[PDB]
Amino acid sequence: RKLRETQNTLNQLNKQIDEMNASIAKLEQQKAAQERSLAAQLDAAFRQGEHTGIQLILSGEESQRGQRLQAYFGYLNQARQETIAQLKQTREEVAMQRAELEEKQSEQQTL
Amino acid sequence: NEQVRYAFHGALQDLKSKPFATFLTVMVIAISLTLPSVCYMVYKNVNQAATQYYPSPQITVYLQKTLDDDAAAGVVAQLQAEQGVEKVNYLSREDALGEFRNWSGFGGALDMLEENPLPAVAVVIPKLDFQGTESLNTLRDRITQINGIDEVRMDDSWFARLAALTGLVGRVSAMIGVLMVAAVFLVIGNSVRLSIFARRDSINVQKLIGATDGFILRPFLYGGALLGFSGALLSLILSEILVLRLSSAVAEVAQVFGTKFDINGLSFDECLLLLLVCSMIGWVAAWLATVQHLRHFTP
Amino acid sequence: NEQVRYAFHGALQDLKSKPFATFLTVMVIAISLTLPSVCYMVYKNVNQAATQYYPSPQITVYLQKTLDDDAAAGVVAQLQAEQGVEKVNYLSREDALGEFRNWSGFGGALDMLEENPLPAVAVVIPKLDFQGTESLNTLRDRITQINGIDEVRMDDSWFARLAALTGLVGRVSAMIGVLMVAAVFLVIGNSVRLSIFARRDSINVQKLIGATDGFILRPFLYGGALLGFSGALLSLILSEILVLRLSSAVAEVAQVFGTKFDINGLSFDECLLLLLVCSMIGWVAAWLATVQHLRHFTP
Amino acid sequence: MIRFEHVSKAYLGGRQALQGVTFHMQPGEMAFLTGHSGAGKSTLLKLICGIERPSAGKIWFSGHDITRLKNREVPFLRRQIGMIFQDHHLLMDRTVYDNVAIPLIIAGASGDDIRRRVSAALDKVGLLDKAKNFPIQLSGGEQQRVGIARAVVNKPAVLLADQPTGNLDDALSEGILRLFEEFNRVGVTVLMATHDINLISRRSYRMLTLSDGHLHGG
Amino acid sequence: MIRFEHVSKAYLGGRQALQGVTFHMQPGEMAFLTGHSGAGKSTLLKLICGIERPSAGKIWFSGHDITRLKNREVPFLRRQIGMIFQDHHLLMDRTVYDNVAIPLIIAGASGDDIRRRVSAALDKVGLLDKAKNFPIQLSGGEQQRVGIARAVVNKPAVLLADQPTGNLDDALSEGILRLFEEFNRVGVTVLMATHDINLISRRSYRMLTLSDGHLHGG
Ligand SMILES: Nc1ncnc2c1ncn2[C@@H]1O[C@H](COP(=O)(O)OP(=O)(O)OP(=O)(O)O)[C@@H](O)[C@H]1O
Ligand SMILES: Nc1ncnc2c1ncn2[C@@H]1O[C@H](COP(=O)(O)OP(=O)(O)OP(=O)(O)O)[C@@H](O)[C@H]1O
Repeated sequence: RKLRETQNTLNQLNKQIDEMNASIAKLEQQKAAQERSLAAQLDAAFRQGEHTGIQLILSGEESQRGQRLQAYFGYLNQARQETIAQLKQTREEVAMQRAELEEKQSEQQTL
Repeated sequence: NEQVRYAFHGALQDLKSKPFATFLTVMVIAISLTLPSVCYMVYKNVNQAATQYYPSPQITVYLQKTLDDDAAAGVVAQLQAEQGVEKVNYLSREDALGEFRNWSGFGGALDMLEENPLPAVAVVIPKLDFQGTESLNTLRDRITQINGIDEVRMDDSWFARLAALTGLVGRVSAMIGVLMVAAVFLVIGNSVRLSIFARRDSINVQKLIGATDGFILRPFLYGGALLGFSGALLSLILSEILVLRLSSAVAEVAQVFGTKFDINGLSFDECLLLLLVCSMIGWVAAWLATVQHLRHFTP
Repeated sequence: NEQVRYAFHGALQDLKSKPFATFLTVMVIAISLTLPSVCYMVYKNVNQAATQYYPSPQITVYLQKTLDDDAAAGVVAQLQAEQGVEKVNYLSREDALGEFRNWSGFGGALDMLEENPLPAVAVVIPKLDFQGTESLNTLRDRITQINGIDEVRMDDSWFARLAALTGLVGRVSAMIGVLMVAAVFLVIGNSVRLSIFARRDSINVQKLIGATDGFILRPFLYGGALLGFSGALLSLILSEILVLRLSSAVAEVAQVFGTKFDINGLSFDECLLLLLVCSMIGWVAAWLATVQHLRHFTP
Repeated sequence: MIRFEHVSKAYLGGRQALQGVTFHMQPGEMAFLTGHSGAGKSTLLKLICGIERPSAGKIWFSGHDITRLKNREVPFLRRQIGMIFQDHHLLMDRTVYDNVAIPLIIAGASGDDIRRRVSAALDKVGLLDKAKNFPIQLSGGEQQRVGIARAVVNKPAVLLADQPTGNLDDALSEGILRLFEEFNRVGVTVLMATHDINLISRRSYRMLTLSDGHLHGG
Repeated sequence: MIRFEHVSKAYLGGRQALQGVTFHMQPGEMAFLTGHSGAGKSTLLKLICGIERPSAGKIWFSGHDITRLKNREVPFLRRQIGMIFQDHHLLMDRTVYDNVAIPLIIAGASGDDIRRRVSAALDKVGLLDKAKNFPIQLSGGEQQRVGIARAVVNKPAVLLADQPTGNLDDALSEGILRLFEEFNRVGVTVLMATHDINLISRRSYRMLTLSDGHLHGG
């Protein structure tokens, strides 16, 4: 009976390892590649982007006003804020899933 | 009508009598007059001439994820072609993807941040329907009331940047033009008045032999109109030397900056008007001066 | 000593003999002189505003991961401090971390997104030789593709557009200024010459006894300076009244579309220069006009 | 056709040039106006001609009062008389042919008639040789004679001469006086102000003396 | 001091004013110059002054040849001479005090002396009451005497009068001649061009006659 409980706990630990691998994929690939992307959305003001662009535009603005309103500058920042909210939610969910996986692994290990 | 011929002959002889005095008077009238006729190139050419639209709010509603190829016509069937709108600038999905990449916004995040959720939308050209300020304004939100388009980045544009030209510029240049079109009158009148003052002696002499009030006047009027007319004609001979010379500089900056502004010259419909106006100014100045100096010799 | 007083008194006497003629001449001179003064005011104020706006950009080569403290020292020894460079703006690492945080872009992602990969910005203002875009051209790419930093944030040719605008507000305003100075030159010269021609009847002084040419000249020179000087004095009063009218409207528009860049007037040195130049021109014209007469009244 | 009824003329400033002058001249009558220097002779001639205005009294010319004449009717009074001034009042930028011909042009005559009449009037004084010269290229007597030729060229109704024989010698002065007399034999009233005693002593004409603005001569 | 040696003058245009004039005039020698109109008298006086240049012959003034005088030395020669023209050549916009006083201003004299000498010279010809009037407010004789007063003010060495009596009556003519004689009794060389006969007949002076530019007297 203890061995069947241990086998259930080992299956739970294998499921927790699979969930940790899924968390690796989702959140850690978020971190690495999609936070290269996120810090590039922020680099649109920090690294090779913006630098607080307030310079006056010339005649016949090819976007460059619609840009900063909602296009490759303004909607860039808007989607960056949306993705930053999404990434804050993803980081909170990563913390929650890490807590859940740790609780599952602690139940498995205590058992 | 031999009186007209005799008066014209006398005026011509009086002008030809002092070639250096006549030429130096025509020279100042022509130079003092080419400034209005060369600064009118600027306000006729370039400004006004190359009038390229203005900061008009083509900005429009921002469509949600429900926007597609079919929804583009549906939005047109509601606001982008049924309400006030002239042109279609629906850059939905991939259309504003590579263009967004080659703009000031650098790309490369799209391959990393899954897919770019470029908030859909479609710049419009509010036709008469919504063109009107109020036609838009209130019905601008009504335009938003069409298909989907979650948001409506519709904007205004122009702002005060459209005041540091309708204000500062709209008064200074007019003031300068008024100054020049007073200077030309003043210089022509002064020249003619001094010409009559030089020969007042003959006025007195032929007044006290009899004569009439009108007989004494004609050689001075015809010699005051011929001074304005001949000084304006040389300003048209000039002011084309300068404009053609300036054409080279404007042509060079055409390609460096963008659209090629085309320069031109003064037209006949304004050349004739300029000649007539200068003739009238000279005539009236001669009349004023002679009548002033004809009541002096009446004891 | 006494001859100076006698000549000045005679000059004032013949100036006040005909008040309307001298007043009209002075008005013509002042009107013809208030145009270049206003043009120079607007040119100087625009030049000052343009200089205050932006002298040069701070766009540099974007650094790759190879940038460090030692790599920044190398980039200084290569381009950032040894090649064309005025100052140093190496904001590598934490320097461009809080600055990016307090920039337009919202921060706070550092606590979540591990470590912020802020670039090593190495901004430097190139010297005058390298300031030119044509000088930059290939060398700008060569400077960018020299060593260290990988990418290159190139300029948008805003400096080139400012240079072309300055070249226009150069060549064109230079031609306008030379035209205006020629106009005032001829106005003063012609007025003095015609006044001397009217009062030419003083062959008597030359014929009567040994009134040497020096004696005859002095009443006419001092009466030529008094005419140019009074034209310049009335222009300064007239020029400054005019700009005060076109200042309150102009200053308000500047505040709305940016900052209230008002219009200044002339320094004391500029006014003194104008008065001195006008008096000098009048003196020269009087000398020429009188010497013209002193030769045809001789045997 | 000249009547002065208690005429007086004081210039601006306080110099009473003429005081209580009364006299009468009939159609077709010669007379000499004599006086000392500064007496009032040219002032009297100016009043007759129309240049100056009296301060009191009446002037009648050709039977029509002219003591108060409109500025529109003056050129039709000054056109009936031939005046010979003392400055010779020439147009120095025209030829002498143009100077002599300008009265006919003012009155509106034809071209060949102008040429013939100007040539006749220039011959009468001896200046036909000099019809192409400007008045700068003439002596003083020749400019005087140009003025005299200008005066008589239009067959006037009155001749008003103001020392017309100065700068002329005695032979030429007698010739000019003979020309005036031959014009007066037709019915032209002459009035000639003179400083010559020899010239008037050899003829019997009415003589108005004038002593400090007081006629007491006729 | 004056001397002409075969002097001739042909004005540009083809009019021989003078031909073959030769004469000599010692210091302090009065003389008259007579002739018909157009003889060439004012031309002789102009050659002496320096206004015109001889086409031939030689002119000597005070022992210095002036036939080829420069343009920087004409002033001193014209200062040594007191000349009265036929036009009176006087500035029309200055008081007669200024007209009479300009030679003293040119000479460089003080203020009190200028006032004293101008008053004396204006009184000699009888114009002191009119020291403030403009020349327009004078008559022909009064303007003539303004010219005479300006001439005699600087105590010249040669006095060249060009018909200084025409426009003046007989008593004034005698007064003017007596003034020139009181100047000549000191040693001033007077040459007086005139063609009135009652003046040069009652006084025995050398008389040079001209007839179409040829000196018939000497
Ligand atoms: N324009 C004038 N304004 C004021 N007074 C004048 C004017 N012209 C002349 N007089 C004065 O009026 C008086 C008479 O002058 P008027 O010209 O009649 O003299 P006149 O007889 O011509 O003299 P003369 O014989 O010398 O030519 C004089 O006192 C003279 O100075
Ligand atoms: N500026 C001149 N140019 C050409 N010829 C002239 C000029 N002045 C005078 N003449 C001519 O020269 C000759 C002499 O003139 P001038 O004036 O010397 O004579 P005049 O004896 O003074 O005359 P009058 O006795 O009439 O005053 C005349 O033929 C005259 O027309």
